[PDB]
Amino acid sequence: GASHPEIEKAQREIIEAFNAKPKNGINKIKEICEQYKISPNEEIAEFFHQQRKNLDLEAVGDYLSSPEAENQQVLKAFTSQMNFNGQSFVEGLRTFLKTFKLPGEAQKIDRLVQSFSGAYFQQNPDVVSNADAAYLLAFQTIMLNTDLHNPSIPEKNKMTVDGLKRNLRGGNNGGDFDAKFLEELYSEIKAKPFELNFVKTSP
Repeated sequence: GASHPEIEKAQREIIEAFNAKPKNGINKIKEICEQYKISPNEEIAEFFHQQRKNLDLEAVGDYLSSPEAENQQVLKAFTSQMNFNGQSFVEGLRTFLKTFKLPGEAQKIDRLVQSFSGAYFQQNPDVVSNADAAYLLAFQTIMLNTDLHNPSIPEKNKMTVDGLKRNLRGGNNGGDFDAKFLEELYSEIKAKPFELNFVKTSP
């Protein structure tokens, strides 16, 4: 996990530029990558991971959740660089979400979750059948995170493990998810809510 030596040498300029105007900092990375013949997508993704403590996290989240082709490719590279193997599905989703200063936009959050589901699958082809299955599990888990912990909701109205299994029926590429796996998932989210940090009034 390291940036190209030239990016590393120009990090200060890239950081100041990114923080004042994201696209400018990105173009600086792209210009150096062109010069040294390297893939900018992975380079930009690596920079986000490496210089996280120095960047405008809201700007990063916004850039990574954007629909543009370049942005989408950076996100793919960014998420694939994370480790989802040897860490439960719930732990993985928790970590992924905690990485961002989430944008207050459903479409943007959805693109991030989609990126996670894709990466989770590639790293755990034995746990879920495909990306779509991982996405359904993520969606369900997120809905669980909110509903199971809402104080104004009578306990008896909350989804039970039994309910979860019925709701995920045939959601693993036509097949089902192992019952014990779902019981484990339910216990994790129920015992430990997700840590979600969303941006303010203007995302």
